[PDB]
Amino acid sequence: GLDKICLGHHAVANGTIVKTLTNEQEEVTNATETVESTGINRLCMKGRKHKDLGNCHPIGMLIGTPACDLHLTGMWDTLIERENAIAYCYPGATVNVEALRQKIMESGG
Amino acid sequence: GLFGAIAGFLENGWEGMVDGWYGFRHQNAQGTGQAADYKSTQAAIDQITGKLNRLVEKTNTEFESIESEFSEIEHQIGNVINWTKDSITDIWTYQAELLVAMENQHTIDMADSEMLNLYERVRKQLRQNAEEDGKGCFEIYHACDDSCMESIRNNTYDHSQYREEALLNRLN
Amino acid sequence: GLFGAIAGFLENGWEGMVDGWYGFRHQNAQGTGQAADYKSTQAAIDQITGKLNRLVEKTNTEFESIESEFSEIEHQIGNVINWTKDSITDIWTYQAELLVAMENQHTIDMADSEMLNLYERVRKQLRQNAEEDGKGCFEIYHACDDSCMESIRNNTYDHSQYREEALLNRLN
Amino acid sequence: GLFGAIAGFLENGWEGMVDGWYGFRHQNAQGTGQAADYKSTQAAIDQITGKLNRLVEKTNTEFESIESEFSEIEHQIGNVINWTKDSITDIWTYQAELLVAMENQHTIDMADSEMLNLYERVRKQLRQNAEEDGKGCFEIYHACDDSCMESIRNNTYDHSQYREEALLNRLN
Amino acid sequence: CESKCFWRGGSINTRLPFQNLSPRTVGQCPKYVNRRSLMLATGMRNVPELIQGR
Amino acid sequence: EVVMTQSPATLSVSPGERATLSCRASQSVSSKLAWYQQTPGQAPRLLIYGASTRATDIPARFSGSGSGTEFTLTISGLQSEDFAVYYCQQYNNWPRTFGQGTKLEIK
Amino acid sequence: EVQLLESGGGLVQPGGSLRLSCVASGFTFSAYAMSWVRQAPGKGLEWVSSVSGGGYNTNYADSVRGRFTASIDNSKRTLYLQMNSLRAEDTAVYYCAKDRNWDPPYYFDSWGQGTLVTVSS
Amino acid sequence: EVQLLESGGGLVQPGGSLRLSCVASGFTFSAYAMSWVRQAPGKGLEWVSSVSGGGYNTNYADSVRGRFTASIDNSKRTLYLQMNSLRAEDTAVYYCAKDRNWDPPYYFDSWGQGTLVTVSS
Ligand SMILES: *[C@@H]1O[C@H](CO)[C@@H](O[C@@H]2O[C@H](CO)[C@@H](O[C@@H]3O[C@H](CO)[C@@H](O)[C@H](O)[C@@H]3O)[C@H](O)[C@H]2NC(C)=O)[C@H](O)[C@H]1NC(C)=O
Ligand SMILES: *[C@@H]1O[C@H](CO)[C@@H](O[C@@H]2O[C@H](CO)[C@@H](O[C@@H]3O[C@H](CO)[C@@H](O)[C@H](O)[C@@H]3O)[C@H](O)[C@H]2NC(C)=O)[C@H](O)[C@H]1NC(C)=O
Ligand SMILES: *[C@@H]1O[C@H](CO)[C@@H](O[C@@H]2O[C@H](CO)[C@@H](O[C@@H]3O[C@H](CO)[C@@H](O)[C@H](O)[C@@H]3O)[C@H](O)[C@H]2NC(C)=O)[C@H](O)[C@H]1NC(C)=O
Ligand SMILES: *[C@@H]1O[C@H](CO)[C@@H](O)[C@H](O)[C@H]1NC(C)=O
Ligand SMILES: *[C@@H]1O[C@H](CO)[C@@H](O)[C@H](O)[C@H]1NC(C)=O
Ligand SMILES: *[C@@H]1O[C@H](CO)[C@@H](O)[C@H](O)[C@H]1NC(C)=O
Ligand SMILES: *[C@@H]1O[C@H](CO)[C@@H](O)[C@H](O)[C@H]1NC(C)=O
Ligand SMILES: *[C@@H]1O[C@H](CO)[C@@H](O)[C@H](O)[C@H]1NC(C)=O
Ligand SMILES: *[C@@H]1O[C@H](CO)[C@@H](O)[C@H](O)[C@H]1NC(C)=O
Repeated sequence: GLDKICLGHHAVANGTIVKTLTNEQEEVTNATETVESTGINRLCMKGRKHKDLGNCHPIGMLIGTPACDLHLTGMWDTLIERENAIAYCYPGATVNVEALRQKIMESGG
Repeated sequence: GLFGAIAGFLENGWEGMVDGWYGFRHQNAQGTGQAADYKSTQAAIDQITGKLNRLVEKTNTEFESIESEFSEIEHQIGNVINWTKDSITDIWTYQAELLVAMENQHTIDMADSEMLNLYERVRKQLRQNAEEDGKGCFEIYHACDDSCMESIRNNTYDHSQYREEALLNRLN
Repeated sequence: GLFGAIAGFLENGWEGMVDGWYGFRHQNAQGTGQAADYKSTQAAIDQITGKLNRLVEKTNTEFESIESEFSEIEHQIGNVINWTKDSITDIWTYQAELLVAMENQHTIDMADSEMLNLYERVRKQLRQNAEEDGKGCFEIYHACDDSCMESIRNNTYDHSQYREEALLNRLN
Repeated sequence: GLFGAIAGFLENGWEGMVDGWYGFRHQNAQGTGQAADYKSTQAAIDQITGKLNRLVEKTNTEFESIESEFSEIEHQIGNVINWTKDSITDIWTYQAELLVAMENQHTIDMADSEMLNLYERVRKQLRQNAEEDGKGCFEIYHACDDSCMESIRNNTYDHSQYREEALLNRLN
Repeated sequence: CESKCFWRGGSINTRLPFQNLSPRTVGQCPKYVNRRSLMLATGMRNVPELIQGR
Repeated sequence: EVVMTQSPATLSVSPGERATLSCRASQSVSSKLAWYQQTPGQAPRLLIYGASTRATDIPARFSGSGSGTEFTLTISGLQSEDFAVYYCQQYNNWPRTFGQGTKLEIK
Repeated sequence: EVQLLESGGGLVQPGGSLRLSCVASGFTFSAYAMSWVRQAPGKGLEWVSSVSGGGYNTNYADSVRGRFTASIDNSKRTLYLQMNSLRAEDTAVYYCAKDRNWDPPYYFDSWGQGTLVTVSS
Repeated sequence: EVQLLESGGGLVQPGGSLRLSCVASGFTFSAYAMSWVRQAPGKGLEWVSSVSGGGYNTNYADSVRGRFTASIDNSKRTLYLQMNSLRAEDTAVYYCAKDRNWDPPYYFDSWGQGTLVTVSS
């Protein structure tokens, strides 16, 4: 047979489906998903001088409720608050608390 | 048909190749072979593979909480905050979906163009010693076996040494 | 000039045609005619016409009112909702206008490319039996009238039958 | 060697030229020269330069202040307003970059295509009187010197007057 | 362990542009996109072969 | 012509413990090596190609590394049916010689 | 999904030879190479032959060069091996396998069930 | 950075000749044209010669047509001027300059340090 030479690109037996402007489903050699959908079930806390309040409500650290007795003063760059923290041993509430609460959770010590 | 086909693109893509994206294969009395083009493949892989990083631009704006998870909020300001979050979330979802679908169009279009340019560069080299075969394939009208074949892949193909022979058979 | 012209694209588009976008026009002693390439037309119409639906993405969200049309409110919070609404409205207006503007660019650019690919295929089919005419047409150097004409449009054109005749007249 | 070079694109761009973007230069026994294709240059410069204005769309909106610079603001609503401003700012910053990056790709790709179309035109004009040179240049096979050279740039090149001469030397 | 953005159920330490874990985050978390998955191509169009026996 | 040795010719490990194997080459192969698994009275099975890449349907407890002339393959946790004969093969030069082979048994 | 099947084992004596056959389906038969492999009783594996580039190229191990001839028929998707001049040293199980490359075989990927070949006085 | 450095100044009697030279660096030598310019003591500048199109074209002023001859050598990035039949009027400073265009020189863009030429009895 007469000599021959020519060209082409690679192909694979089973491809993946991707979107595009001109077609809802298109066949390509391979692709990668851009959306992360799994995460560590831990609070990854190396380097930071983290403080964990445990049962202490952040509002209670300015007034000294018994659950917060062990740490009033301190310095940090990350403050952790937990579920159903006990704020008031004596029942009560504060006016415009949502403003004060955010201020504490933004201050560095 | 007893043996397998040899045709290239415009008909279908190569199935059994793992070395590199763009390549070509020959055929003659001595046998058959395959080979990949590295300078073109390296240029293509470098420009396409890095697209993932360019999407995540390091505008290092830092956000802070505005919604209390252990919430005791009002009902008006809560609704105002709720409305904007969904609107921006829809903007991001609509913006992101079109951006990715829009960029996929360029990758498919761009890669198809680089393939054609390589095909163009070979026709110029063969000049008048080869006739197009209409299946993304070329018909060489002079006898190369192994090393004259290697030259075409290597840009050292001096057509002037074979023109007197190749042109005597295209038109008898 | 006594009769009308017969030139194709690269000069102007066909004025009289209603069947399909990409067509044909032959000419010889027997007469003149017209035709449409259905397989290519259907591929083009399907990819372009469905674009309208792809813009209205059904990421449904149940938006609810945040302003009373029989109105009251305040002057601070009222001015906060107003600011964001215009900003998002300008974002959508700016985003919408540019999105349609640049999608139109692809449609025009893509269609012009599909037309050229069809033009490339024919000159591959004719191999050495036709010269380019510089006005989007081809000059055929061997005698077809009606069925040899129909074959070129149907991919069943085996050029090997006519090569020995057409070549003898290109170069005398 | 002794003198410079004459090669065109596919190798490198012209280093010395101030008249126009797209042009060509010739060579023959008489001397050497330069020129510029004004009709194509004006089309290219007009379509590319005006892109700057098209970004600043006059969908005018009379925005007004919502933050007091001599501030005594509350703390809750202050955080609410702060959050949205950054989110929209990142949207605009993220949107602005990708828009400019996307448009730069079209300009580079579009301009490269316009150059090739002009290159395609000349090959059709020369028909069978010229052979490609693989470096973006053509080899003329007939003694066509100074007004000839002007005609090729002028679309008045009637190849039929030179076919009998050029064809006798391509294949001896 | 090190991280730079957190949410209710843990951490989203990753190096991808978009995330679909929660719409509420603090720190430098990625943008939230309301879709299950969004594939990004890193190849070219596929055209498998056909069998010829005629 | 490459000739390879697998050391030890035989090994024994208790269930649930880590297992490690190695295969040596006479001249450089540069990642052009593969591994196989096969039980008696059956047909083989391909495990690793590229010296670092798992083939289709290869659980996560299989891994290895190696370059130049020496390679390592550790089975992180030997289950009740991981015991079988293993082989190392090179596809760098003709002939693509197999070698001594190796049998893994319960200790 | 992927399936390879073989047949042709049987007894033989010096001078005579078998003609093994192995059938393929589920994949494009013209887009991959094919190879034979054997295993002596309780001993190590050995390469015997392979086919490349659709059937225009072949190679053999140095132990059976000239004796064994391979071929391919891509219309029926069948693999052949015409043995000759047996010496009873080759008594072993045979396999047909599919690799993942076109011109060089590279590494074999999938295998079938095989068949038994034996010689006796 | 761009540097043009000349040499070759001297003294000559009628009928003699010098061969001035000018060396270029920092730019592609074939990308631009070159020109000679002279200035007589305390008088106006005068155009002398220029080379265009990589060396295939040349031009001269009417005051020296047929006497002087320019050239170029791309293998050394050197500019030449083979003068002949000098007279007292030639006494002046000389320069080599780089312009911005290829076929016609348009306007010069950079200059060197120059050199002195003189005539005597
Ligand atoms: C299939 O598409 C994916 C996505 O591009 C490719 O997989 C990627 O392959 C690279 C190289 O082996 C893996 O390592 C890292 O990749 C990038 C390359 O820019 C770079 O960060 C590092 O230098 C490193 O090499 C990468 O993790 C891997 N990604 C995934 C999601 O598997 C793959 O190569 C594509 N297939 C082909 C045949 O191109
Ligand atoms: C100019 O554009 C209009 C509007 O698209 C064309 O009318 C529309 O034509 C389409 C097909 O061309 C009709 O069917 C629809 O097409 C697409 C195919 O992807 C799809 O959305 C639907 O399944 C449907 O079949 C459509 O009904 C028709 N009219 C409309 C939308 O009101 C018109 O034909 C175009 N004119 C020319 C000369 O092309
Ligand atoms: C490099 O880019 C600059 C900036 O665009 C060019 O200068 C600009 O040149 C344009 C014409 O080319 C001047 O007029 C403008 O042109 C377009 C026509 O469509 C349009 O935007 C305006 O109506 C206007 O007439 C423009 O004033 C001028 N701007 C500046 C700041 O100089 C420059 O010529 C370019 N140089 C190159 C390509 O060498
Ligand atoms: C706002 O959205 C949150 C989260 O989905 C929901 O719990 C709440 O009922 C919505 N309406 C408010 C807070 O007024
Ligand atoms: C390819 O061309 C280059 C040109 O420098 C030459 O050195 C080389 O030997 C040629 N052959 C191969 C196989 O690269
Ligand atoms: C908000 O804008 C509306 C019109 O969009 C206007 O009627 C209303 O008075 C504005 N609210 C203010 C200025 O507080
Ligand atoms: C066009 O080609 C097909 C090929 O299957 C053939 O069946 C058909 O008859 C042809 N049509 C004409 C009009 O020749
Ligand atoms: C809002 O941000 C500004 C700076 O952009 C800051 O001065 C101000 O205190 C912030 N308001 C808050 C945190 O309530
Ligand atoms: C170029 O073509 C035009 C067409 O009108 C003609 O008038 C002109 O003489 C031609 N040549 C030049 C140098 O203008």
